[PDB]
Amino acid sequence: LCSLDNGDCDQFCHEEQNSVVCSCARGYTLADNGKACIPTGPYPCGKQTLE
Amino acid sequence: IVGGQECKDGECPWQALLINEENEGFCGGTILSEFYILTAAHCLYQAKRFKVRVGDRNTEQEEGGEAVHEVEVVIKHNRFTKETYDFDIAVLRLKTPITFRMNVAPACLPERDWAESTLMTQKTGIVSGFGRTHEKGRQSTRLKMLEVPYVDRNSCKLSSSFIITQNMFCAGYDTKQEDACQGDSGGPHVTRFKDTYFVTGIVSWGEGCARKGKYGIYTKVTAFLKWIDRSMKT
Ligand SMILES: O=C1CN(S(=O)(=O)/C=C/c2ccc(Cl)s2)CCN1Cc1cc2cnccc2[nH]1
Ligand SMILES: [Ca+2]
Repeated sequence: LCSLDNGDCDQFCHEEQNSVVCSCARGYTLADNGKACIPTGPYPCGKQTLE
Repeated sequence: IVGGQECKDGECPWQALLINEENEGFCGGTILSEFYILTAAHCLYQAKRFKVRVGDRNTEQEEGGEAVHEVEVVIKHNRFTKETYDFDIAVLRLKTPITFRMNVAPACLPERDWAESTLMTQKTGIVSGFGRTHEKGRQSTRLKMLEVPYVDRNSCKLSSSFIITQNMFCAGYDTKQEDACQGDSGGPHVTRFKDTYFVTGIVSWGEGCARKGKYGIYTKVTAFLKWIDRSMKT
């Protein structure tokens, strides 16, 4: 599960009732696919700046 | 930082620098949010009054992205002990909010369990700062970064002349001439995961810098996530 390629999660991975549940850092929202994490606004945490 | 490379434009935006009355940096910090800086508790015992600078990469040329911020309140860990560097973590709340821009952005705080099993088991983490470039050399004028491999807990406990508490972890090389150093203290130790950097440590201490058979010791941030969370709302 989470031990298998982070459960396919972009960020946080937790195993609940034998299932993988993804979540994200403050400032991100879990995408519709429940794995990807989408930045809530400009300069989200953890991203090197490009402009 | 001994060895390593300099942080290129926009590469270490979470780096903050604690500066004394004479505008000289004496410790590092990590931008956690618009109002909070994470640093080493032992750094507070290094200067009476200080401010925090962000967006700096070359202390010898005002590039324009730099911003100095006054500290509203200092939050030292109640259990910090100067003798052993245990509980070496402190949070700072700034009087004014940091405006994120090029070279000024926060690092993500990870979840303890996931970070310990997934982040801290990665090959390396990244440490950075304006600290000395050699154990007896002068402080760096350019912000530097260094990839430091995580070091086996037991190999590290064995290598150290001082106690390695449960609030510490090690990173670096056994003999290779690369390591953090004086000046980088309080600075960021982060781990990259899928192009997103999470704070995993606070430059804490070491015996000299880049010494053979000696490693870099960092505050185990994952052990203080609940603490940081509380401090960032007080
Ligand atoms: O040898 C040194 C070097 N300085 S330093 O040069 O200010 C920082 C060095 C660092 C190396 C690697 C990281 Cl990470 S920070 C700190 C104190 N120090 C001695 C020392 C370490 C230590 C640990 N615990 C109790 C007492 C102690 N005295
Ligand atoms: Ca500058």
